[PDB]
Amino acid sequence: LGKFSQTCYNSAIQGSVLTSTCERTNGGYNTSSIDLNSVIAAVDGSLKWPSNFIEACRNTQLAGSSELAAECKTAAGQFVSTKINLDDHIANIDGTLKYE
Amino acid sequence: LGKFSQTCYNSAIQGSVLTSTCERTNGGYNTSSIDLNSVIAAVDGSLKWPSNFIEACRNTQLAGSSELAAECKTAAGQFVSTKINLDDHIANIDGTLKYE
Ligand code: NA
Ligand code: NA
Ligand code: NA
Ligand code: NA
Repeated sequence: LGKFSQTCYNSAIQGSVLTSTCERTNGGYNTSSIDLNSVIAAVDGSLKWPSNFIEACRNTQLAGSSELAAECKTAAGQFVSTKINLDDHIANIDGTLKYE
Repeated sequence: LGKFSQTCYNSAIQGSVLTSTCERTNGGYNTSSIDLNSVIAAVDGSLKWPSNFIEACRNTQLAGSSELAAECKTAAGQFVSTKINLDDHIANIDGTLKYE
């Protein structure tokens, strides 16, 4: 996976955004950016790649009126029960669900 | 923050997606969805809210050709040095930077 740096140049980071100028298949280049804020996490002082839950969890369900429940895989490899209250961060903003 | 469930109904979870029918300011309702995959993480079997790095880190820089370096806050409250190789997951796809 990855390996952008091998065929890109003029790379820069500002805040959470990576910008680089990269080779196209046909020759020539294109400059683009990617905002990494939501794809890199800071965990106890260490930068980590994301741990999106669907890649580690099964049997997602709504529990009650606001809880997301699932069975998720531990580092040891077993699935354990877990839940999280969606009311912590999901808001009704004038009729539309939004994260805050 | 959050609290959608207080003024929404007919909520459902399928996979990583929450769907609900929520009250608008003017009365009446709107049905919407939100894909939580990238806003909820699975960490060692436990669902957690995101830890986007910019909310915990300072002095982001490009180190060399492909590393993101920063100083990030530990649970204890001190900033420590950390880095992550963007080549792990950022690809040049025909001239455009993409996460994979
Ligand atoms: Na690829
Ligand atoms: Na499943
Ligand atoms: Na709000
Ligand atoms: Na800063």
